[PDB]
Parts: sequence; C-alpha cells; structure tokens
Amino acid sequence: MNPKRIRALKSGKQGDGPVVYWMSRDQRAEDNWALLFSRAIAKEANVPVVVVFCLTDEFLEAGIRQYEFMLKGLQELEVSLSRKKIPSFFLRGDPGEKISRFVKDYNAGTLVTDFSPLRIKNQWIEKVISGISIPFFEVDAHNVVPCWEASQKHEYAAHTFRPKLYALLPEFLEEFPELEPNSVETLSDVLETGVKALLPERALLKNKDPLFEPWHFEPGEKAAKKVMESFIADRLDSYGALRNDPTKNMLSNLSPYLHFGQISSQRVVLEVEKAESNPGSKKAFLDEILIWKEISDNFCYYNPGYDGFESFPSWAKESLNAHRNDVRSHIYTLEEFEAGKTHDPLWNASQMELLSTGKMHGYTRMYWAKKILEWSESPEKALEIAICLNDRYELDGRDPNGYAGIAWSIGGVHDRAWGEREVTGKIRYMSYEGCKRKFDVKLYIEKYS
Ligand SMILES: Cc1cc2nc3c(=O)[nH]c(=O)nc-3n(C[C@H](O)[C@H](O)[C@H](O)COP(=O)(O)OP(=O)(O)OC[C@H]3O[C@@H](n4cnc5c(N)ncnc54)[C@H](O)[C@@H]3O)c2cc1C
Repeated sequence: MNPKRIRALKSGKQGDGPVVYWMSRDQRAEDNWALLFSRAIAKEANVPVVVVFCLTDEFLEAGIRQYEFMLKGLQELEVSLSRKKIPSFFLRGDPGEKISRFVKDYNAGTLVTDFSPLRIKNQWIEKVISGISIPFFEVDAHNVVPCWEASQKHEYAAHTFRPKLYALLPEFLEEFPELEPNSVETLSDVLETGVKALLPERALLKNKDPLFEPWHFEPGEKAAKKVMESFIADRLDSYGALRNDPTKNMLSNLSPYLHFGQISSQRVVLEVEKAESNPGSKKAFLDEILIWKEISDNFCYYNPGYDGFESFPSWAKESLNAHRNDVRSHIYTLEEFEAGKTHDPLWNASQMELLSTGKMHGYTRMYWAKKILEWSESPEKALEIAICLNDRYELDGRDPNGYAGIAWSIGGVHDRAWGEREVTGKIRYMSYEGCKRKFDVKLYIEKYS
C-alpha cells in the first residue's frame, strides 16, 4: 500500500459518507491501485466505496471505433464491480458539473481519482476542486513507478531515464493485493445515442462501406488478459528480432487495452519477468512498456506545451527554424493525408492500416509521422496534422504515448541530432529506400490497398 503512489489534490473536511472513486484513465477492476486505495479508506472509515465514470461531451471529437471499445469494456466492468458489491454510476456531461453534484447529492466522504498528465484531465480537476469541500486524492494506477517519483524533472533522453526507473523497480514492482468486496442510468442506451450522433462522421470508402474493422481487437478486461497470455506464449520470443517488421504481427497488441486502462502495465511486466525467453526479446519489450511508456507520462507531466513546438529541444528548434523557408518537395492538406492521396505508396499503406484496423504498426508509425513534417508548410502545421490524425483514428490515441511519440518523430524529443538535411534539418530522417532494406515494403503495401 506504498503511500508514494498517492498525491493530495486538496485537503478539507472528511465527510461521513462513501468514498467515491472517480475513474477516468484506468477502466478496470483487477490490478488497480486507485481502486484498491479507495477501498482502503472505505474500510478505515466504516463506509462503502463507489465508482463513478463520467461520459464527457468530447467523445464527438473521436470516432465510433473508440466509443464502442470503451463502452463495451465498461459494460463488462459493470458486471465485475457488481460481483464485489461495488456499485458503478455512469454520468453524462462534463466532470466539473457532474462530479460536484454527485458528491453533494451523495455526501461523499473522500474523492479519489486516477492519474493522467493530459491537459483535459487537469481542466476537469480545476473545475472539481472549486466545487467540493471533501478531501481530494489521486493515485498513479497507470505507471509501475509513480510519475512524480520516477523523476522530478523533464528527462532529455531515454538513457538518462532508464537508470532512475530501474533503480526504483525493486520497490514498486510488486504484486497486487486482492480487491476485498464491500461489506446515472443504463449503459446500452448511452451507446445507442452515441453512435447515432457519430454516424455522420463515419469513415467510409467509395461504396459507403465502413472502413473500420472491429474484429481485430476485442475490448474488455477479459480479452486483454488473453492477448497478454498469447503474446508471452507465442510472440514474446520473436519480439526482439521482429518488432521492426510490419509484415509480421509479432507486436504485443496491448496498446488499446493499455490506453483505456483495461489491463495494468504492472501486471504485464510481472508476467513477462517470470516468463523465460530469449534475453534480448525480454529486454527490448521491457524497454518499451517501462522506459518509453512511462517517459511519455513524464513528457506530458513536466511540459505544459507537450503538444506544441515550444517543448522541442533547443537544437531541434534551431535546425527546423533554419530550414523553415526551404522549398518542400510536396505539400498535402489534411484531407489528402486523411484519405491517403500522397505520392508515397508506403505512407498510403500505413494510413490505410490506420483507417481499417485502428492500430498502425509501431515501425511504420515513425515513418508515417516524419513524412508529415517533410510534406507540410511548417513544423507547427505538421504537428497538428499528426495529432489530429492520430487522435481520430488510432484506438490508443488521445494518450501521453501519442504526444510523446509525435514529438519524437517531428521534434526529436528524447532523441539526438543527426545529419543536416533540407526541410527536416537535423531531425532523424527515414527514407523509402531505407525501409526497403529493413522489411519487405511490397507485402505491406499489398495487404492494405
Ligand atoms: C508518432 C507516434 C505516435 C504514437 N501514438 C501512440 C498513441 O497514440 N498511443 C500509444 O499507446 N502509442 C503510440 N505510439 C507508441 C507506439 O507506437 C505504440 O505504443 C505501439 O505501437 C503500440 O502497439 P503495440 O502495443 O502492439 O507495440 P509493443 O512493441 O508491443 O509495445 C509495448 C508497449 O510499450 C509501449 N510502447 C511501445 N513503443 C512505445 C513508444 N515508441 N513510445 C511510448 N510507448 C511505447 C506501449 O505501451 C506498448 O503497448 C506512438 C508512436 C509514434 C512514433
């Protein structure tokens, strides 16, 4: 029950009513530090614990592909919490109004939320603390090491973040205690009206055939566990050598579950650590899910402008500024990028995989973002194009990994300077020819036509 995982957002008079767990980022019942800590206060105050989820008005900025995935998991989560005698209340509207009224109407004793370094979450918090007088607590249930404890400042590179995080692993990498059970309407109806409001925004092909294919990733806490088990048994050993090959589905495919909190990253690392495998494959995977995933939270926590040109490293800002007026080979607008109407078939295939499956391969994701910088009027124009496309079509989008990853590809955050080139300056450059020497670009293109 390590107290380093919890910050105090605002102190106040401890109410005599139930502890309310405001669930935003970690939509699961198993392996949830925020859920288990909320139960701890409930036992200490002789009072039950309840869970509240807010359905905000920002869902219309994304597609149905993310709406049903989240809502389907919440339907499963509702059953799980009822098995432990924990009621779950689902509210519609924005949290600033909804959380304040629910606390007043229920006389909540303590308010607990999970941690997210995103700008929108801080916006919701700022409205909440100005509407309640009960204590407000928040718990990092997303990172193995708490984000404010891994580092106290912005980390310039992964090689400076790795020694700090690994030094704290023996303390924070621990098992999850069991969620002991306890001593504003239906979920299906909200789904019904949600798609009806989103249906005009459906991504469609020429013949009005829906582009999205929902059979690639089943949502829910249960489906996440099988994916983790399938990756360890079947794909973990080849991960070290085939993670850069989009033609092979050797990735873990855990990101849609990780983003929604349907599976805990600590559970993944615990299971991978005791599994016996090729030694590189374990280290390569551990680097992504521990170093790179949790440095993405660090990037968003300590940079208020994580989605802006201002948060780029000084060398990258100077190089891109010096190459701002360089004539670009081609310029594409947002619609051409969206529908895949560029001269690059490799980029077009990556966009089609994104539009069809909702999860573009990690290696082609780097190629996809860097070509936006090459084919945009300004680095700022490419930054918003990349963010707009990523948050709209990726199942794992609107995530700290997304903004950190875009910043890495476009602004070279958590990277070093490379050879000076036109337009892109010293930013790491990936070429169509270089991709051909790494993997078979042909079979990747045919698969997504
Ligand atoms: C431009 C760009 C945008 C991205 N947008 C997102 C996004 O919106 N959401 C998202 O979850 N990831 C994003 N990624 C990070 C990475 O692409 C995905 O985490 C990864 O592709 C997810 O597929 P996987 O789980 O099967 O890969 P795996 O090889 O299995 O990786 C395992 C886990 O490690 C983490 N991870 C892996 N690679 C990275 C990385 N480069 N940075 C941070 N964490 C990583 C992920 O949590 C991942 O689930 C982005 C990467 C780039 C370059």
